[PDB]
Order: sequence, then C-alpha cells, then structure tokens
Amino acid sequence: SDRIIQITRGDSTITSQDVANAVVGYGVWPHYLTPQDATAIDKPTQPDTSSNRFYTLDSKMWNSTSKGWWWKLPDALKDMGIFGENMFYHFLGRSGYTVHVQCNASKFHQGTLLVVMIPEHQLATVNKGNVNAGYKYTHPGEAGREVGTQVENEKQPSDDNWLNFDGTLLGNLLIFPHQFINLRSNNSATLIVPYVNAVPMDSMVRHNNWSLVIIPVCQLQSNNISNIVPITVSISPMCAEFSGARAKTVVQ
Amino acid sequence: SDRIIQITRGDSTITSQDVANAVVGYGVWPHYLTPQDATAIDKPTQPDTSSNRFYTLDSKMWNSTSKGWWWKLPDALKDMGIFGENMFYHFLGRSGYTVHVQCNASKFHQGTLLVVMIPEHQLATVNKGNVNAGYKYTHPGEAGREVGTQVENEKQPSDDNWLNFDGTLLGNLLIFPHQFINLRSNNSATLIVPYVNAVPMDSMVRHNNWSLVIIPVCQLQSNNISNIVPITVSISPMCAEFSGARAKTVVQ
Amino acid sequence: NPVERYVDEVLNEVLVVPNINQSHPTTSNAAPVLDAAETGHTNKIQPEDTIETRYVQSSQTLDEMSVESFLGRSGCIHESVLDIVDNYNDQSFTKWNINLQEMAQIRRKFEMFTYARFDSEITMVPSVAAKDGHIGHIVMQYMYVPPGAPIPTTRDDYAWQSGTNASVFWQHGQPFPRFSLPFLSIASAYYMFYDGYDGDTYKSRYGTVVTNDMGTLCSRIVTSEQLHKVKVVTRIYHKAKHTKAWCPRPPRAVQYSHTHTTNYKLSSEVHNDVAIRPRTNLTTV
Amino acid sequence: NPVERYVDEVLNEVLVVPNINQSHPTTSNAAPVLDAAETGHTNKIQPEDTIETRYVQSSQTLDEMSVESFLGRSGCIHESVLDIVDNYNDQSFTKWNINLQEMAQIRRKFEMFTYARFDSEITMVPSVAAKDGHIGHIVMQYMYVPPGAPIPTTRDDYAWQSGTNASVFWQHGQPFPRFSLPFLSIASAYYMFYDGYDGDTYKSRYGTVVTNDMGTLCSRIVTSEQLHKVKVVTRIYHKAKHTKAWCPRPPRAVQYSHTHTTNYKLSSEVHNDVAIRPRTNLTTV
Amino acid sequence: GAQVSRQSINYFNINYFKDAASSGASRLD
Amino acid sequence: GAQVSRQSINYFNINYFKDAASSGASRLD
Amino acid sequence: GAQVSRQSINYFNINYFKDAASSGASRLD
Amino acid sequence: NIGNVSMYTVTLSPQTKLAEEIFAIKVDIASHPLATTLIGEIASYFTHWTGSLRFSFMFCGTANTTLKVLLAYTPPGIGKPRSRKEAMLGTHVVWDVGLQSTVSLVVPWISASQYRFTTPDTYSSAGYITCWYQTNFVVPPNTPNTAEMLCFVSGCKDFCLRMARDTDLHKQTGPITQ
Amino acid sequence: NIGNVSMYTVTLSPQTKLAEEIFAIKVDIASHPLATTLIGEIASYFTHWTGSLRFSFMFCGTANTTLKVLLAYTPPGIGKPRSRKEAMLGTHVVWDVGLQSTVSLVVPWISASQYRFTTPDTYSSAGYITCWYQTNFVVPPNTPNTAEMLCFVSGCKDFCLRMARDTDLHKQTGPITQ
Ligand SMILES: Cc1cc(CCCOc2c(C)cc(-c3noc(C(F)(F)F)n3)cc2C)on1
Ligand SMILES: Cc1cc(CCCOc2c(C)cc(-c3noc(C(F)(F)F)n3)cc2C)on1
Ligand SMILES: [Zn+2]
Repeated sequence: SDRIIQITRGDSTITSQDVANAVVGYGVWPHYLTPQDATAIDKPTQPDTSSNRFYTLDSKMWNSTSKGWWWKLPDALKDMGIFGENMFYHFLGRSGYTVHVQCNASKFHQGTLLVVMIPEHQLATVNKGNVNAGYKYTHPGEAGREVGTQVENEKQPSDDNWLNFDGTLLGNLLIFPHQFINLRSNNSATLIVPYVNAVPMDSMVRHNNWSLVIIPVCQLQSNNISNIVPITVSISPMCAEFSGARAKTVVQ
Repeated sequence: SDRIIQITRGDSTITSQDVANAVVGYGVWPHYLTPQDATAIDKPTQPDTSSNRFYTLDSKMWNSTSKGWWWKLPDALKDMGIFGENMFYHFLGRSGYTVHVQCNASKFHQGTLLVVMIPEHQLATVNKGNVNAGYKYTHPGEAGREVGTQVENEKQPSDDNWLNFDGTLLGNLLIFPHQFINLRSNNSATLIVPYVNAVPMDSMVRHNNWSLVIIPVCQLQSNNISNIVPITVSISPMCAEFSGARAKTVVQ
Repeated sequence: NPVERYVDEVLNEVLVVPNINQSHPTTSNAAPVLDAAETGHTNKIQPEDTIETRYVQSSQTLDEMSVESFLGRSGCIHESVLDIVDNYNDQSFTKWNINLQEMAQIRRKFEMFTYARFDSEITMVPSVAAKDGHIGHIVMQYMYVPPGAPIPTTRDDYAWQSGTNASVFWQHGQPFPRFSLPFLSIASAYYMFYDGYDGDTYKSRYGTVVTNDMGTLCSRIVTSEQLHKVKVVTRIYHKAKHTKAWCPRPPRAVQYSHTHTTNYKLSSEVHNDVAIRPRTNLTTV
Repeated sequence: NPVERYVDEVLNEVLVVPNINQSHPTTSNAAPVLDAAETGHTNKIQPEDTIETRYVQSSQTLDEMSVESFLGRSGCIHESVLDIVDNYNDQSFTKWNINLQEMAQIRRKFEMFTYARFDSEITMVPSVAAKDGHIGHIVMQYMYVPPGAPIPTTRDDYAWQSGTNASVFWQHGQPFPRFSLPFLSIASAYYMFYDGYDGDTYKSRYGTVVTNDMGTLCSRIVTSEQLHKVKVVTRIYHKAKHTKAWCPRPPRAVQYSHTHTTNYKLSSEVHNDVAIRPRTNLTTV
Repeated sequence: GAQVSRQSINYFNINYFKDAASSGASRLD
Repeated sequence: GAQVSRQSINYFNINYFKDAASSGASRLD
Repeated sequence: GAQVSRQSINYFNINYFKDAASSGASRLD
Repeated sequence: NIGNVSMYTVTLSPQTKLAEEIFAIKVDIASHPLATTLIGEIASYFTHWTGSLRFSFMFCGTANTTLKVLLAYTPPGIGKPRSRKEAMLGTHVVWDVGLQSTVSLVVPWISASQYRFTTPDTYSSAGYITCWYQTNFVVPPNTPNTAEMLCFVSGCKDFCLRMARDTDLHKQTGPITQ
Repeated sequence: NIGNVSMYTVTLSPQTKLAEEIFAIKVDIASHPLATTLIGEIASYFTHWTGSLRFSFMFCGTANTTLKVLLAYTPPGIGKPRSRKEAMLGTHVVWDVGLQSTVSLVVPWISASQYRFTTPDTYSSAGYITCWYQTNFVVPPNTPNTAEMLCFVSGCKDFCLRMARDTDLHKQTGPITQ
C-alpha cells in the first residue's frame, strides 16, 4: 500500500496509515561530511543511534482561528537527550532531519495545513526601522511560536503568515521542500532534508539552518468542534556529527 | 629516552619527563565489546574522541600527615563533559581507562606514593554490625575521599589505610595493577586498564568497576615545607560505549 | 565537436526545449490528470495527455533563462557623491561600506536564491557637474579597503598611498573604469539570507550583516583644490560572472526598508503594499 | 605540461599546501611536543601529533604569499608639486632625489628583507588644478638624470634637450605615463639596510645613503606661460617585478623619521609609539 | 593564451588576463 | 616574439618589447 | 572564433562577439 | 481578502441553481490574478513567453463531500463564456472529486504567433479559464455545508521565456538605508 | 611593562591556592597580544587566514625547579574558561618541566568556514588559550622562589594567508624627510 509508512530511526519507529508519500528535500539524502568538503581538522563525534532518533515536541491545538506555528532547527531540539547535549558541548555541529508532522481528525472534518521546511528563514520585524528580531524570539525551543499571540516587545518578529514572516508571499512557499496535510486525504506529512549551508559545519547555537512552518491554509471545520484536534511534530536528526569539544555553553 | 612519555587521547595530550614506564592492567589493552560476548541487542553509541579524552580531577595537597586518597570509577567522571552526560542518559555503559597520576617536588624532597587500581573494591564499615557503606559515601565524584577527615555518620566507610578500607593488608595491594611515585625517581604514574566485569556492560550509576587508591607509604619530607606539593589525577576513558538510551537519570 | 559547441553559443541553441508529439483519443483507468498535491510534488502531466495534440517541432531555447544570464547584467548598486560646497579638504573624499543591498532592482534578483557563488565585474560611471562653470582637470581615485586596513580620515591621509590595497585612478575624458573581482567569501558561497547571530544574547546582531562584510570603498578627487566647485557623482555597477545559485525562494513582495534585513513597512490598507490588484469578485476577469 | 603549468597560473594553484591526515591515540616515549627552543630551531610538530585529527583535503594555495605578489603592487613613492604662484620661470620646474624612503607603506614592505633585486614599473598620475579657471594645454616633461649628468637650473636649461637621458612627455587628456626600469644597482642586489660608511672618520656618512644613489628626477611644464595659473601635482607609483629577496627581518615597529636611516622618535609614554596595546593584566583577553 | 579548435572553422577562445575572474560569461549546460 | 604551446589549448605567452624588464609579473616556483 | 581557409591565400573570417546579430553584412546568393 | 490566507481559497457549496459559475480569470501568465505566483513573477522579468500552462486544483472538503466540476479554457477571439454550455465548447476537463484530491487542466499553447508578450497587451491576450458546477456539491447530514479549493499553476515541458527586462511587480520609492 | 624586555615574560611561583590561572589571550592571529609577533605582522598584510597555530613555551627557572602546567585551547561559541576544570574540557596539553625546556601546544584549525578574517571581527573569532597550574611550582631550599616563562608562536604546515591589504600596525602622520 502506497498510503502506509513506517520510519525507523535508532530505537524509535513511527507509523502512519494515511500518508501522501514522502519528500526528500532537493532530492538529496542526508550523509556525513566528506574529507574533500571538510575544513575543521579534528575527528568528529558521531553519536549515531543515541542522537539520530525521533524526538517529539510539545503538541499544539488547531482550531478555527489558528494562524499557524513555526519552529527553528536545531533550536527546537536544544533540550532533547544526547542530541541536545552535543550541540552545547561542541562549537560545531552538522545534521540532516526527518520531520514527521502528525494530525488526525475524521472523515467528517475538513482543513488543510501547509507544512514547509525553509532554509535560512531570516525573519523580519514590521514598522520598526532597522531593528531586527531578537535572539530569544527566534530560539523558542520545543514550544515553537504560535502565530497571533505574543505580547508586543520591540525585538518581536513579524507575525504575518501571508507574508511568510519575511516579506514574501505565502503562496510561493511551495518552492521549498513541503507537503500538505489535507484532512480528507492524509493525517501526516514526512519531509527528509539534508544539511544545507554555505559551510560544511556550523554553530548549532548561533545559527538555525531550517525552519519548520505550519500554516492552516484551509480553516478547520466540522460539526463536532468540542473534540480537540492537536498537531504533533516528531523530528529525527540524521547523520549528526559534532566537532570542537569543550565545556557546555550556557545560553541567555 | 625510556623516562619520557607522551599520551594522546582525543584532543588532549599529556607529558612527563620522569616516568617509571607504564602499566597495562592484566596485560590486556582496552577494546570494544565483540558480538560473541555481547548481550544487549541495541546498537551501542561510541562517542569516540568526545569522551575518550583526559579529564583532570580536583587536585589534592600532600603533606607530612596525609593518610591517602581514593576515587571510584566511573563515578569520578560523572560530571565530566560528554562522558558524564552519556553515563546518565543510558542504562548501560562500558569503558577502559588511562589513569595518569601527577606529582612533582624536587631533588631535595623525598616521599613515596603507592598508586593502585582495584577492581570491585567493596568497602567495609568498622564496628557497626551488618550496616554497609552508604551510596553517597562511595560516590564522592571528582573530589574523591581524603582519608582521615570525615564526620562520622553511621553509613560512613572504613578509613583504615593499612587494612585497605576492606579488611585486607596494605602490603598486598601490589597484586593489583599498580605503580609507585617515588619522588627521587619519577614524578608520575601511568596505568592503562581494560574493562573488567562478569558482564559485558553494566550500570554506570549503581556499579563502580575500578577504584583508584593513592596511599603515601613513605612520608613526604624536605627542608622547604612551606612549598605546597599537590597531587593531580587525569583520567581518560578508552573505547567508551553506551547502550539503552532514555531520559537523563537524576541521582540523590 | 567543440566547434559544434561554439555554433550553438552564437545561435543561442544550447538548451533546447522538447517537441510536442501527436496524441490520440484515449479511454483507460490510468488518469494522469488526477493526482495529490499533498505529496509536495507537481503533477507531471503534459499537454499530450489531456487533449489530442498535433506534432510540433519546438525551436525555443532556454539559454536566456539560465542563472548566468539572469544575474549576468550590470545594475547600479551605489551612487557616490562628492559635492564641493565650502570646504575642499572635508568634501573632496568619502567612503562607502560595500554591499549589494541598497538598490532594489539587483537585490531582488539575487535574493531569489538562498546562496550564490560568483565573480564580479565592477564598472564605474563618473560624471562631473560644473557648479561654477569649469571642471578643470578631474582625476579620481577609488580604493578598496578590505576589512582591517586603515581607513583614510583626510584627503591626504597616508592610506591613499595604496601600498598594498587596490586603487583605480580615472582621468576625466578617458573610458569608464572597470575591473573584475574573484569570489570573495571566506565560505563556499555568499549568503543571500542568514538565520543566525554573531552571539547568543539579546544584543547580538541578526542576519546577513553578520556574514557579508565586504570592506570599504574609499574615494577622493586626486586633483587639488580648484577655483570652481564641482559635484562628482560616481555610479557603481555590478554584474555576476561564472555564477552558481542554490535553493530558490519566493520573490520580495513588499518594498525594502534597510540593508541586510528582511524588515518591511505595512500601512493600514495592505493591498497598497503589495503588487496584488484587488479583484471585483471571483468571476470578473 | 607547460599548458598544465598555465592552467595552474590562471587558477592560482601553483603552490599547494599539504593535507591533514587522520591520526590516532598514542602512548610512547617519543614526545614530539617536547623540545628545546635554545637550539634556535622551531619545533616541527604538526596537528596530527597532538590531537586525533581527521583526514582533510587542503585546497589553499600560497601563490598570493609569494615575494613576487607581496612586493608586486604599485604604491605611491613621491608627490611632485609645481605650483604657479607669482613667477613662471622659477615655479614651472623642479627636481627630486630619487628613493623609496619617503612613503611609509611601501618602504615598510621592502624593509622586511635585507637585500632585494627587482625590476621596476613606474606609473605617473598627473593632476592639473585650475587656480584661476582654465588649464589650457598642459604638456609635462619628466626626465631621469642619472648621477653625474647635468641638472637643469632654469626652465630653458640646455639639459632639457635630453640628448641622451630618458624623458617622458605627457599631454593632458592622454593616458597615465608608464615605463619599466631594469635592476639598476652596481651590486647584485639593492641594500634595504647597510651597516657601513663612506669613510673611516667621525664625519663619514652612515647607512643606505652611501649605497642607494639613484639619481634625480627633473620635471617641468613644457607649455610656456599662460594667463591662468595652475598647480600640477604628479604622483609617482612604483611596483617591483621579477623579484628576489634575502634575509628577512623584523617589521618597522615605530614611525619613520627620515630617509635612509633607521632613526626614530620616542615620547615620554612609549606605549603610544608602538602598535602594542596595553593589557589590563595577564588574564584579561 | 587561448584554446584553438579546428574542423576549417577555428574557435580561438582567448583569455587575455592571467586570472579566471577576468574572463567573460560562462558556457551553459 | 612569444612562446607557443599546444595540447588543443595553445598558450601564447607574448613579450611585446625587446627588454626583459618590460614583461609582467614572474611565474612562481 | 573565426573560419580559416587556405589555397596560399587564407580568408580569416572573424566573428568577434558571441552573438549572430553582432556580425556584419551577410554574403549574397 | 488581500492580507489574509483566504485570498488563496475558493469556496464551494450546495447550489440551488444548476450550472453556476465558480471563478473566471485571464490565462495570461503575467496578467493579474496570477502575476504574483512564482511563474508569474519570473515571467515578469521577461518580455515574451510561450508554451503550455498547467493549472491544478485541490479540493479541501471532508472525505464524505462529493462534487463534479468543469474546468474550461477559452481560446482568444471571443469574450469570456457566459454559461457552462458556452464554456464547455472549448478545451476543458470534467473533474470528479474522490480519493485523489487534485486535478490538472492543461492550457495548450494555442496562439497565432510563436510567442506572446508577458505584459497585458490585447493582441497577445491568451484567453480565459472558467470553472462551473458540472453536477453539485453534495454532503450527508452533519457535515460542513461549504468547502475550500486551492489553485496552483506551473509550466509544461514546452514553457519558455524570452528577452530579459526589469519587473513592474516591485519598486523602490526611497533610499534603502543602513 | 611595555618598553621593557619583561613584557615578554610570564612569572611563575609557588601557589597557596590550587589550579590558579597563569594567563589568557585570544587565539586570533592578528588579535592583540600577538599582533606584533612576526606571524601576526604578516597576517596583518592579509584579510583572511586559515590553518593551525603552534604555540611554544620555554621554562626559565633553575634546573632544580619543577612544575606541571596545563595549556588549553577553547574553541569558539563559549566564553573564556573560568577555571581549570572548565578549560581542560577543550583541547589541551599537560606540560611537565624537565630536561627539555620547551613544550608546544597546537591550536587546530576548528572553524565553520574555510577561512577567517585577520582583523578583530566576532563572527570569525577563533577562541582562547589559557594556562593553569596542573600541580605547583616546587623548588628546594636556597633557590629563587620565582621564574620566568617565554612564549612563542608560528604557523603549522596548513597555515595560509589570503587577500593582500595594507596594515594598521604602522602609520605615517607626517612627511618623511631627507
Ligand atoms: C554577497 C556579496 C558579495 C559582494 C561583493 C560585492 C562587490 O563589492 C566590491 C566592490 C563593489 C568593489 C571592490 C573594489 N576592489 O578594488 C576597487 C577599486 F579600488 F578599484 F575601487 N573596488 C571590492 C568589493 C569586495 O558583496 N555582498
Ligand atoms: C633600493 C632602490 C631601488 C631604486 C630604484 C627606484 C626607482 O627610481 C627611479 C624612478 C622612480 C624613475 C626613473 C626614471 N627613468 O626615466 C624617467 C623619466 F624620465 F621618464 F621620468 N624616470 C629612474 C629611477 C632609477 O631606488 N632605491
Ligand atoms: Zn572657460
């Protein structure tokens, strides 16, 4: 059956009986850094199965007024087992991911979520001159950011989903690795993305490579609204490797 | 020169220009667990250079009245970078070590330290019936235990160095992997021990495989006592591997 | 044939588009027009599958749509002004923190990609306006000061000696100055966007300003003070050569505000801030 | 392959740096990290010897660090001034005792070696400032007077005939003049430093002034007197070609004072005379 | 230096300067 | 006069003047 | 690039730019 | 709707009159409802275009919502169709909503000249795309009586752009500062 | 100390507290404590640098003076270590003073990008080098209770500089006359 899937990573296995295939970002499967592209000279540490496993973030509630949600990687995993520990004890890190978004309802529910993985999603601020988004706002952790809620401080980033929070039109996000969760067809989305950057490895703490953006393009509707419909995200690092070991970095 | 040594582990290198050779416990060099001896079926995580590196414990002061010091492994490394993190996130751990004890003085100082690595050093309590040494007393961490100081609580272990803290005579400790630091000859000791246990892997939290015991058998003397003579211990795990990943264990 | 290769470049027929083949009426349970956009893939259906087509021999080529062609045209990136008003020593020289963020036209094109690697061709168009009548003999000096090198603070600063920096001297009446620059990043590609900081505190900087430091362009009128004041405006043009781009993205939809940031302004009536034109209703073409 | 040689020059990959090989944990009485600086030799230990390294394929090249590249850039060495104030006959010509000691930027670079042998490329940047309005038709004459040849003492001196000396005539509006000079010393190399005298008495001269006589550069405005006065500043640029250097030395640490001498000034607070920045203490990064 | 081809229609593809950044637009495909 | 090489990619290394001092920067190594 | 012919009287028919629109008047017949 | 995600969806629902019109737009790649799409934005950097366009539609009602729709392309030389009958005489696809949520309508390249101008210029005006109810939007009881539809666009294997030019879909009315 | 040879030596001596810090500097080749060294001066004529650095230290106490020191390199992304324990978690060498008076610590090239800027620019800030007492400075009676240490620096086989530029470690504020 082409609508079933089982994904095994380390000691974790995820299943779905209503998928819409899977997407491999830019057609490139994640792989370890080769000696021809490498630059840092010390031997990397490769945690393997203790880090390349599915980590489930906090669930979100989807209702008729939801405007969307976003998370940044690797930030969202900063407190996730061994993977999290490794990104703070090392200067450099490198990794790919398997993002699995879950959301089921019923054959009497309707709604559509656009699930996108954006590389270098540099957020914007609105009507605030040259003041840019502050560090703590773009590093929410596993809780991510719920569009349309925050208390307006100055370094607060844009909350306009139709402008991709960056000055570009939502309808064109499909140019990035993506999938849709159309309740009448599937109850999950699966994106496998490789490491994408202009350098072979980077700081896991000051730089977020990917951003997971989930926008409900078609309002959630049904005749049984009291029944809460959550959205759950499970992310698994792939080929994670770290370099430049030292004491553990403490942020903020 | 047979009295010089350089030991490189991961990103660390240790040197000594006055060694007394090196000792390989039981003539067996540390190595990873093989499939014929293994029992746990999940793929182990092998941190490699991020864990197999020298970690330097807190230094101790050696004076004319010192009775000795002891540390237990892997306990002494419970708070040492990636190695420490790994022993608490996993149920099972396995590892060998390179123990390098450092202590220099002058050609006008005299004194002798017996440096021993004891497997399954089950401590005793004295004149307290069948009450045994309490968990927190045998898990001092990097601070180790300074013989002849503690405040007598009931579960406090023996502090008799001449009876090996276990009911056997000090003079026979030489049956275990050991070296001496005789100030007139060498200023360091080096012991490389393999993993020793009746099981292929074990709990890094409830079981201490080795115990490092340092006893001054010949009192430290000189005509310049105001000059403090410290003793420093640097330990490097070897072939460290862990299995059975999960949340991080929090002790006591 | 490397000569057959050359004929194609002259005619611009290196990348040809496929032909349309004749198709016929069909009746089957293979329904190409049906699919699932949820998969994230575009339906690969072609015209031969939905209508009965004739055979047509395509002549179109994609050469002009190549990345090399798209980013390979000189556009203005800066307009330097040296206006002599009342103090020659202070007004005859200036400096500019180099970047490709100040002019919307070329900025938008490069920002249609996340990363890009290319060599640059800089062409300068200087124009001397005679405010009092004559222009005399104008000689200009444009000096590239890489980050770290000393920046001149007077028109006679020792830094103008240019013992190691690259300087281009232009004499009025001679052709427009021009030169090439190799790919300059310390990384493998330039960042068109950067979701990162130069630290981990509330005061750390965010964006490409962290990664795109290109140095300073210092210029001065070499000619010493003249009786008649002039206003020299030098316009800098940039063109990419031997280009490579990665990860395409949505085009900028609202006006730019500042350099190195995606920040934008929004008015009370947003339809005025985007190129979208309001429709009367769903059926009014 | 002399063609394979050429591809390397275009890509600048003639001098490649070695790769880093994978290393492993070690335990031996061979201690590379230990040595004796007293020997006067640098410990030749590499990264593979102190840490466990991975295998990395180096792409860096040393081409740009070559002596040819380091000294092969045009820098200013002199700024000649012909300022017509009130007497054309006296102010329309001048002379300069040639040397590479007046401009700090290039002087410091060459002085990082004790001896150097090279050919020179001289480029001149003349700029005519109109003090009264017009500039007319400016024609300049730059003449090289080797030591011994007659030096002109008036703008119409017979020496300007240049029957044997080399002269370059430049016409305003034409490209900047330029020419090459072969290695000129009577020795095998130029002395950047010279611990010697031109005699053995208390009045003998010391230093490079004794060995570096290059002659005089005489210049004049060829055009005869015009109604409007002008100020012509000609800047001379020098570049070394086909270079060889011997015995490297410490870089100049304090400002220069005079030509042909290592003399220097020192204030009451010496830390202001050197580039060293005072540290708060040993542990304040 | 330049790459000369023959078939007769020679394609003298000259590179007038010693740096790669100096040449014109790249070939496609 | 100039040195012509072949392999086909010819490297016409021209020297436009009759003096060695006249040519450009030297080759490395 | 240009088309070289021989018979000896060589006809070096050069095309200095990379576009067909750039060349001069066409041949007749 | 502009400034809202709802500007991207078309609402469908049970009809009381037969063969009602759902939407109508010009098919010109850079005309306005589709000028801001990615292909429209790129086409706006060129003067000429040619080739066939691929329009896709994804139904977003419940799994128990049924519907049949007629998507039609009207070649130039005539006004936009005023009825379903008039529209179905041109190129069209009858779409039946089912397990597969998306359908594609290919607007074949039907032009007099090999290319057309990308900017709104009558002579090279490519025609219209209209959508009509083929049957109706039917649902069982206790099910939402309305549903959304998403519309996509991309180019076919024969799509091609020509003659680079600057775009009018973006501007700069003041200096962009540090 | 500037203007004295003592600006080149670090004093060591018997400590009363354990694991004391001896010195700390940025590892950036053109940062300031090492900008005026030969390699620092040359690096100052270029914009980019890459490769590993070799730091050497020569002990200058008596032949009867003993000591063990820990030399550590802290990769970027964290503040300078505040203690020996914190420092030894990074790259380091434990140096035992003996017949051979000099030791070398190699600061491996550990960077995100292939090169870094030579001028003090945070993004490409390479980390720190700190020195701590591993044991103590011990001497017999009638021996100087303090000793000096000399510090050297040079580049390894992979060291390399790029993009020539003028230096800011030297200037000219007036004419240089005859
Ligand atoms: C991304 C990205 C890539 C770039 C490079 C932009 C090109 O910027 C310049 C320019 C415009 C001129 C010079 C320059 N070099 O020499 C001279 C001169 F002195 F002749 F002007 N100008 C150097 C750079 C890096 O900027 N951002
Ligand atoms: C050491 C060392 C090496 C040198 C040579 C410096 C070059 O000096 C010159 C210059 C700048 C110009 C000429 C020169 N020859 O002809 C002309 C002109 F007449 F065209 F100007 N100028 C000749 C020398 C030796 O000086 N010190
Ligand atoms: Zn006039």
